[PDB]
Amino acid sequence: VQLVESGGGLVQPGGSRKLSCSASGFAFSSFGMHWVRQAPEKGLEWVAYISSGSGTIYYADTVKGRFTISRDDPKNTLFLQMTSLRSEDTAMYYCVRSIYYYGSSPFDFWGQGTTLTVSSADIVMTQATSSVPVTPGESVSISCRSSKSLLHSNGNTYLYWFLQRPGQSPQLLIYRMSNLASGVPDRFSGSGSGTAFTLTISRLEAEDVGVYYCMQHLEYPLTFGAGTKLEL
Amino acid sequence: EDKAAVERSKMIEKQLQKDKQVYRRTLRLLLLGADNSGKSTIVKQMRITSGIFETKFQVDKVNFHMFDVGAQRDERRKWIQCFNDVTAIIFVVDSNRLQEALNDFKSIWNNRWLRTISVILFLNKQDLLAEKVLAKSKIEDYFPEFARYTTDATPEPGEDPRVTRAKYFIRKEFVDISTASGRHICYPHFTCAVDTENARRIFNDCKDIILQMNLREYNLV
Amino acid sequence: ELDQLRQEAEQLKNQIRDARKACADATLSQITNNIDPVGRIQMRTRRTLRGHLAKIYAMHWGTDSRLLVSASQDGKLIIWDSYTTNKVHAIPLRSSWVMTCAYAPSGNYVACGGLDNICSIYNLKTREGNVRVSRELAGHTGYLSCCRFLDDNQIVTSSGDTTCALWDIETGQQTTTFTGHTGDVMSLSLAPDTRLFVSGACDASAKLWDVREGMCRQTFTGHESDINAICFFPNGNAFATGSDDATCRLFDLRADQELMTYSHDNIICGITSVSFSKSGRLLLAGYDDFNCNVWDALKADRAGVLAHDNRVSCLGVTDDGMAVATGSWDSFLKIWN
Amino acid sequence: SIAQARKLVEQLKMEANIDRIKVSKAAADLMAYCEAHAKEDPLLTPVPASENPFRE
Amino acid sequence: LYSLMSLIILATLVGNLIVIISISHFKQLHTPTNWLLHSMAIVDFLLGCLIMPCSMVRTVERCWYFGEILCKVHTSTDIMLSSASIFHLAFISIDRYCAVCDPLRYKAKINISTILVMILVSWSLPAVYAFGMIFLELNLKGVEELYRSQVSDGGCSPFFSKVSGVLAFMTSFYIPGSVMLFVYYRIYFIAKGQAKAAKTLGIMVGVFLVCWCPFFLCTVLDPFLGYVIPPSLNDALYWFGYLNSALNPMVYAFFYPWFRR
Ligand SMILES: NCCc1ccc(Br)cc1
Repeated sequence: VQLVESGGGLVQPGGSRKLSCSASGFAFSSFGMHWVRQAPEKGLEWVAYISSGSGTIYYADTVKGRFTISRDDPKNTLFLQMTSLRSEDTAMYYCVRSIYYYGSSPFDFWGQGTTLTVSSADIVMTQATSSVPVTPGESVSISCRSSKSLLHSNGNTYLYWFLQRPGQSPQLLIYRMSNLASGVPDRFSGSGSGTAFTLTISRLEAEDVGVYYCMQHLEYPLTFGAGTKLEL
Repeated sequence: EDKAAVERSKMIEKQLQKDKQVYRRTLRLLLLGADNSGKSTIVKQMRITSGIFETKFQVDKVNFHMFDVGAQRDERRKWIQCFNDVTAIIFVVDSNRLQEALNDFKSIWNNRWLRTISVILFLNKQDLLAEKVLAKSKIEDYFPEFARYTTDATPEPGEDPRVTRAKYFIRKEFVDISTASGRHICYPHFTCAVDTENARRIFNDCKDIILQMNLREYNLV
Repeated sequence: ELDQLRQEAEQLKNQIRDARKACADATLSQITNNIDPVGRIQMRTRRTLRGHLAKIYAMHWGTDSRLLVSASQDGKLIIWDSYTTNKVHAIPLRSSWVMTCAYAPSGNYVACGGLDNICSIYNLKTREGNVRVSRELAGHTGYLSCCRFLDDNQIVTSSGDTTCALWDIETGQQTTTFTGHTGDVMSLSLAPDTRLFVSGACDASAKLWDVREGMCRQTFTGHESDINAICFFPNGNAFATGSDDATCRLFDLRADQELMTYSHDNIICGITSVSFSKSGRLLLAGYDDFNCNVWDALKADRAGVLAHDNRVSCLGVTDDGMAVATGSWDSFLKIWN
Repeated sequence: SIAQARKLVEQLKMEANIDRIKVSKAAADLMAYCEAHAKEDPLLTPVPASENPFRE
Repeated sequence: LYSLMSLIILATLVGNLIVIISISHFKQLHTPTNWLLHSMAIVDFLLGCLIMPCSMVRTVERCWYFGEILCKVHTSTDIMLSSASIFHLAFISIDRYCAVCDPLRYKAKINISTILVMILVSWSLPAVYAFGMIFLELNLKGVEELYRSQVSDGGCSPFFSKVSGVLAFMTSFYIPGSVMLFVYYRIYFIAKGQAKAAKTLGIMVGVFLVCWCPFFLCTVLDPFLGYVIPPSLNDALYWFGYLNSALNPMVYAFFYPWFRR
């Protein structure tokens, strides 16, 4: 399981570029795929989406007529084509895996990223703070606030935590506000009530430093949080 | 958003449709040779502790499917239920290693799960009988009514009446068992280990079987 | 000299039967006279699971109480979602004549074995997006007739060569072999404490085995024809069978006798599957005349009928007692509630 | 066959010595378990159509 | 008197309803040929429920007091549904020939894809042919004077010229009849050779020929004869043609075991 992205560079405004994420090591024909953007000094932001059978495509409201997404199953390659580059499309781009069936864990594996430089009714997610000083060996807590009830009629509560380590790609820690990922150490937990959410870490080591993100998945516009860095 | 789950289900169903088409266009066959009956020769059909030995062969753009049977001990009472839907049964017998063959034939006839399945019976190694007659075949010893037996028919030229008498004696010994029952019919053939027309015989027999089935369907008979 | 030994053996068999018979103070039926009957039970079909090309042979609920798996003559394993009718997985097999399936207690594996003498293990949760076979257990001679999971490691198999077995998946090697049956063994069931398991064979007898010591413990007889299905009481002290002679019986475990029989004079066809309710109050059996009947486990009264276009081949009751699933030879699964 | 017979006779002896109880007591714990868990049986007593996930 | 015909109308309504739902909802009968039977039943049901009451009011008292606007619509719909019925009969015959004559490749050559194509073609082409033949007045072009006198004399009937009538007759009776008659001959010979065949085939052929020859024969002959025949025989032949819709579910879906079911 590994995804390697190609493309990027410095582009004058008004041009067009074609980014690629090459998949090798799993079944590329059974996974949905996204693209997620990261401004250099800001949190993440959603870009696009294309499902397994190429039957459903969504776009972020920011750019809808300028970007297009497509996939090529036989060669295991994912494409993004963009046109009329403004000064805002100057950020990092990540290709993210996702598989949807009862009991699965979406957004589990993230790519490595590529760099690029250019010379309303959606749910608002906010985090209480942006930093916190602590000491190794004791518990910490991080709070997330929502502008609408994320709890659905079926009973699920769609909330995710990612915890991007300082220097590499983001990971997955908790999906749907209570459930734990596969390879994460068993000292993370999550709880919530419907509008307010908290993340607790029991112990603390040298690997826990980084920035924690708060994502929602109730409706297509995906609003990411701001991030609370842990400084040691 | 369970819409992605619904999309996954729909793609699975789309593949199942293609599988159904391929399944519906094919024909299955069961082989029930005896112990010493040389079905190993009749399965030489490449020129067109395991169990089921699946093979495939096609003639004139029609796909067949022959299932041999492996190490399933000795009793066939329970695993014969799975073959309630095949197109035909293909015996192989050797021409006293005949009485047990007759008993096995009549046991496989008049079952409760093989009531509507026709039998394509094969007579393998038709040189043993000829050599025994020419030289050792004391049929009257264990078949007393051989002496008081005779045919009109359409024999094959270049043979004495004795060999033909023996051949249709055995053939009648099978046909009477078949007729002592009309939902299905037996198809006796005299063949040899190294032959050429075996696939052709199976083709014509299956064609006749399903033709009778279709005529029954629209009450043309 | 063989007769000498034979005589002594029959001598023992004489002592066992008389000692067992000189224990019945009163029947199971008499002891339940006081109680009010369940009455009439009406069950309405809620879902209808479609997609199988051909006739269905087995199914097994998951511990999650929501998922189930089923197998068919096509050579397909499909995992359903009983709430929203979706399909989660569709697994194609190497051999098309499959008779069994089981769903792991933790929800990680599914296994199936058929008429080709091999039990296969599939890994559902993997770093890829596909289901792969991880072990192929070989060593039986006849066809496999049942299989049940103990852990993510230990499995129990029943075959058509009159033997049961206990395996070790990572090594792939047979650990214990249970011998003693005369005819080919048709089904087995486990126990709540996972220390004992029962088995029923075509020699018209059922035996109770111990997993650790690998030896037989008891033997129950009374059935005229072969045994098709066996199930275990929730308490752990009883079990019920279903045979080809249109009879279902109930046997005590530590009393070593035969309790009430469940039969009627309007049925001539045999039984294919039996299963219990959560409280043990109802015994429901799948029949051969296209119908499934539900019985009162304590007084033998027909109370309800679950009316399929062909023979019913499998049953199941969820761990927490929501619903009942049935399969048949015309290829549709129905969930009754 | 004597070797086979020896195994067979050995079995019967082992199965002969098993402790047994009265049928009346063995037929009472069944009813006790039926009664002490009759309330937890959604299949016996139908559950109101609000916590039934198989509605419609 | 007038009431005797009603029974027909009930028949066209009952016969079709029972086929429609005996196959509408049954998981055992979703076979590809049963869809052709289903479509035929729908066509006959629509023909009955719509056309017959207007024929009632027209033939009881010999006038059409519903306006010149709806006359064209009614005739167009009638041609639609009659042509659809005959086309479905021809397609059922082709399907039955594909079964018996070559049995090994039956299920390959007749699947759920081709039958949908035949259903859509047999529904569509009569629609285009009908109105395209009515609203644009190609049927009576050049002879409009005669229909003016006849309507002034108010009945609404399909008026055909010398070429219009022949085209309707050869683009509707003859091609379907030709493909039905050729195919229930070879089947009879093959059944007789390889195995009652006549007692089942002759019935179908005779019912279809009795129902549909007189009407189309008189229709094609009338322009040559000079429009001399009285409208009473025309109405009798309309009733004879309507009888075919009632008789269809009997011959194709009730002489069989599934017909017992
Ligand atoms: N009731 C049938 C009336 C009719 C007349 C002409 C054509 Br061409 C077809 C149908």
